[PDB]
Amino acid sequence: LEEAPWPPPEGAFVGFVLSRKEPMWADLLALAAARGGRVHRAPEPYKALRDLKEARGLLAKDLSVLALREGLGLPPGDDPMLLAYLLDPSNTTPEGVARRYGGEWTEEAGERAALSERLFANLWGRLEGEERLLWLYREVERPLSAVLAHMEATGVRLDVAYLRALSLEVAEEIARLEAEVFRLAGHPFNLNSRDQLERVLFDELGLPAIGKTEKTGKRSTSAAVLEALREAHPIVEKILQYRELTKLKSTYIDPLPDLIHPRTGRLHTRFNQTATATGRLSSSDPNLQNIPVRTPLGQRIRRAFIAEEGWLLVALDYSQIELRVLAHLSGDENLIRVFQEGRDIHTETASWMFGVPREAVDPLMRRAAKTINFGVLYGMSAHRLSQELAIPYEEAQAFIERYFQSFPKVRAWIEKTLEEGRRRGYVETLFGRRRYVPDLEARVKSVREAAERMAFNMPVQGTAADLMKLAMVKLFPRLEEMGARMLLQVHDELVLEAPKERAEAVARLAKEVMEGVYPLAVPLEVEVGIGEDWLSAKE
DNA sequence: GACCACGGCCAC
DNA sequence: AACTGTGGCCGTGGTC
Ligand SMILES: Nc1ncnc2c1c(C#CCNC(=O)COCCO)cn2[C@H]1C[C@H](O)[C@@H](COP(=O)(O)OP(=O)(O)OP(=O)(O)O)O1
Ligand SMILES: [Mg+2]
Ligand SMILES: [Mg+2]
Ligand SMILES: [Mn+2]
Repeated sequence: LEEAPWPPPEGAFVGFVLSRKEPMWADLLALAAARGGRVHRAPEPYKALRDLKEARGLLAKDLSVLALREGLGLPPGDDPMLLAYLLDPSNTTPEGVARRYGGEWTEEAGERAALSERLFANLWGRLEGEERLLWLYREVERPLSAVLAHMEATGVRLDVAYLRALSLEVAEEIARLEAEVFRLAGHPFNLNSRDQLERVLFDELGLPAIGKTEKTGKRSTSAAVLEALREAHPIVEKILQYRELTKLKSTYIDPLPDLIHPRTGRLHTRFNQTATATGRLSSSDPNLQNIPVRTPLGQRIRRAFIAEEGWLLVALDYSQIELRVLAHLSGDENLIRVFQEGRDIHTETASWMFGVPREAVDPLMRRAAKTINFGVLYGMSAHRLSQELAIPYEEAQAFIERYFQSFPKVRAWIEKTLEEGRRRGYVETLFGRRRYVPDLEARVKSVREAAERMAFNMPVQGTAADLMKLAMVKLFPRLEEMGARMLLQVHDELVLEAPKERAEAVARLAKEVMEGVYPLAVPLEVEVGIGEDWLSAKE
């Protein structure tokens, strides 16, 4: 292109180079812009940001986050990645997109600006006529990128000293467990090495091997295997407690305090918008979509996520979301009725599983029902179900027969979805988000049946993900007008931060927005809670 | 140091 | 184990 001087005319496509992938931690090494056959390279990239009215180009949200970090309101606009991601959600990285639609992703801001321009022209062209995908782009993904940029730049407060103290406590408990494991093994070894543990359990000790690993065919030491060996030897019980504690310590307790941002004093994740095959978001660096909650220790970790002084956290979580979506997508009269009568299937399966009435179901029991209810729905085998619930085989088969007869039109929808996917090569959500599944006609059974379970899962999970994204787009402006903040999204959950005096009003309004985002044949119920910490806010 | 595959495991 | 699905991060063991 013809190199022209900075600044660029309005509407130009930006290219930028970061010192590291995390925009909140990155140094802006270079900045450029392309438009009208010209390329504009900025002398000083930081001051050159102030000249742009919009981040338009590849990975636009990342540059918008860095601008917010510097106190600049530079919103993200068009991004070829979002167009490619809607065309085919396997388009997840700029390296692939560039190769597939006419360019090369280099490490130079100018070339990245020119690439953004060329890729947008070609991808925008491939989308004309795909009115449903364009609707998703204009009404969901492009507006959503702006919401996510603000979430990423805002961050969440964390009780550092609390986790620091917790680490020392867990460390002492880990030493007690590993000391008994070594004694029981007769000698010490690296208990973190599953290869070394394999020998101790199955070679030195006489324990039987329950299963093999996928890629290398070693004797597995997974929780499901150790759980099956729980009575075969006392050492097994302690290895499971050792695994729980080292998992939480090495993944959450120790790394998270070291990630507080020096300017903000808060913890900043990244919400990746083109990372999943179903339309869900993902979270990384750090992932805040898998903070513990199951075990008592996991709850102590979740308590570390707190509200700023004078504020409160507001947590909103859709009820039985993918089951409600299934009712709407399938049209099953019976399942619709279940939610019109305010029934809760997780609680019901839980009572069934545990031989305990609804009133006596605790939060932990209900969680176990989710694996069952969603396991069965998405193709779980009778054999495994029997093994998970520790009950005979015929009983497990009976649960699955009862499950689907209760809602006959589900299997009809599954079959229509698969037949539709074989003819067109893709399945779609309620809004037209597509996932290509070419293995539906594979002539290897395992490969084909795997494709089938991914295929008919995507419309359900992806529709729920669509609803949440749309709700986030509608809610964000209402929160700014109330002086509240959107902090985290966990698939079907939102965590907000609100001034104490407006916390209750924010909770009400956020609940209404999420429930009336897009009415279905069943009502969307949202559970909401308020508290000083994340755990308190979901009760 | 930077990768990588793998087994394993946290969440939805 | 996996013959529910969607993710990302850990330590180990290995290569460069
Ligand atoms: N196992 C799954 N397989 C496939 N899909 C799944 C799950 C799963 C789970 C789980 C917990 N168990 C484990 O992680 C394993 O450990 C077992 C050891 O015992 C969630 N989803 C999907 C569908 C769901 O509607 C959506 C949001 O989730 P989530 O707000 O919590 O539920 P929900 O909205 O329905 O229900 P509530 O809000 O509580 O009303 O995510
Ligand atoms: Mg949830
Ligand atoms: Mg892996
Ligand atoms: Mn939910």
